[PDB]
Amino acid sequence: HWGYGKHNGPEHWHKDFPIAKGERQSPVDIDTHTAKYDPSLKPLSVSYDQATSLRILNNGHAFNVEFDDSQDKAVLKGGPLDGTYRLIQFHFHWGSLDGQGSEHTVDKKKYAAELHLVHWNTKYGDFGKAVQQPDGLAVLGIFLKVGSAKPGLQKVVDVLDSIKTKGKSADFTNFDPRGLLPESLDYWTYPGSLTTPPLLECVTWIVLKEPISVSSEQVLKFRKLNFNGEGEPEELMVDNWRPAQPLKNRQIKASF
Ligand SMILES: NS(=O)(=O)c1cc2c(s1)S(=O)(=O)N(Cc1cccs1)C[C@@H]2O
Ligand SMILES: [Hg+2]
Ligand SMILES: [Zn+2]
Repeated sequence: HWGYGKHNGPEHWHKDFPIAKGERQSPVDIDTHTAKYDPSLKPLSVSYDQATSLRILNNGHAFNVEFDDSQDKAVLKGGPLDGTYRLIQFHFHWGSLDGQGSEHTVDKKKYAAELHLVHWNTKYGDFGKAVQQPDGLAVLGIFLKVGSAKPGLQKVVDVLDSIKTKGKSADFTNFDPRGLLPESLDYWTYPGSLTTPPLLECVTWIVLKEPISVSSEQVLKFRKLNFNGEGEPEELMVDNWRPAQPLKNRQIKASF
């Protein structure tokens, strides 16, 4: 079924998920000159102090770190949002080379990877109900550039070896997501969708201005993952990103 290869890649998704051609699809190019500064946007409130991570899983398209979302432990509020959004998982999209891998681009600049911390609106009771709503999810996206190593990232990198293939998971408790944030919380925001099937248009996207840098040996580890399951032919998990979709009459507001 879907994936990122020539035969089942982004350009084929519309056949099974017609919403791929919809009106608020993601990712988009952020054009910094056309984004409107909106001084009514409140500051973001990232409360990741009580975060409880549980495990890391290679799901065949990325690896996800799942968090216990049964109580308001790690939440996002403020910014463009109304209400409390709970952290449920985070994952990355990366490239086969350092010049590609982000999903969102800024003035057409692609970064080496992009981190998505996925939150759902607690108003709706569970994640499944939240993906039925136009303001059901908020994903915080952070660009990664290659430079110095990110200390907070290394714990994830050291575990990727035990989850090499599709369907492996490993326990991964006590990871603190705060070590993945940039210094500044300045952002662009716009209404959008999930960037992988089922491509539902449930998401308020918050994309931070400031990228974090990771080393080349750290992103190199990402690239060793496999799309396939154990015993299947090896396909390296690289380039698991969707190209920018048309903005078609949405405006990207900026908090700065
Ligand atoms: N790339 S991205 O940030 O826009 C996201 C992709 C996926 C996300 S967020 S999800 O965890 O919410 N989930 C979506 C759903 C699961 C069940 C019903 S819909 C898995 C998706 O692959
Ligand atoms: Hg929706
Ligand atoms: Zn994503």
